[PDB]
Amino acid sequence: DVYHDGACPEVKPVDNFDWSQYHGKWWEVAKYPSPNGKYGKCGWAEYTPEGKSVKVSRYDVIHGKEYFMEGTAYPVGDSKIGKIYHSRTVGGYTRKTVFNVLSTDNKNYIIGYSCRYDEDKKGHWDHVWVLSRSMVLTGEAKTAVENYLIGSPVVDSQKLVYSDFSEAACKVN
Ligand SMILES: O=C(O)c1ccccc1-c1c2ccc(=O)cc-2oc2cc(O)ccc12
Repeated sequence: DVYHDGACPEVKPVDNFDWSQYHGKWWEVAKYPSPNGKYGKCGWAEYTPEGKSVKVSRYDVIHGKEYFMEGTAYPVGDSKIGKIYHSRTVGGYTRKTVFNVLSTDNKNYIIGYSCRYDEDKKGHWDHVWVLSRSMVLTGEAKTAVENYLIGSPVVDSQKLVYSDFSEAACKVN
């Protein structure tokens, strides 16, 4: 997540999201950076049914160590509109965050986005992520993704960090 002044932007989620396709493993090929240098060029997400929700298990190798973050996702309203809640509870503290699917073809890629207000300054914290069923995007999908990131007024495509899944980035020790 990245800081910017002002209110979160207006965003239009996709309206033909297919919730059935929200399963298995997806590689995180691009994302914004995070503060305190805490990121990452080797990461992925796995999705599993948990009642009406999906359990979102995210794995990352950052500076030689494994990090794990789990949470539950479920639609805010109609499952076709990609406006969704992520929920994570640790001890007595739950955080619930609306995120948006900004672009998808429901099978090779998902581009997601979330925004939160800085309770301090008049500003906000943004995050963009790009998931892909293949480690490397190619073809139509790569075209659809580059077009979207380039056309989109919401995404700052120069702040994106790209993952290589290289031997060096993915090594734990
Ligand atoms: O997984 C999280 O930590 C998270 C928390 C709040 C909002 C979004 C996410 C979340 C992601 C956060 C960072 C990131 O690099 C990738 C994320 O991917 C998600 C994918 C989901 O389907 C559903 C949720 C996420």
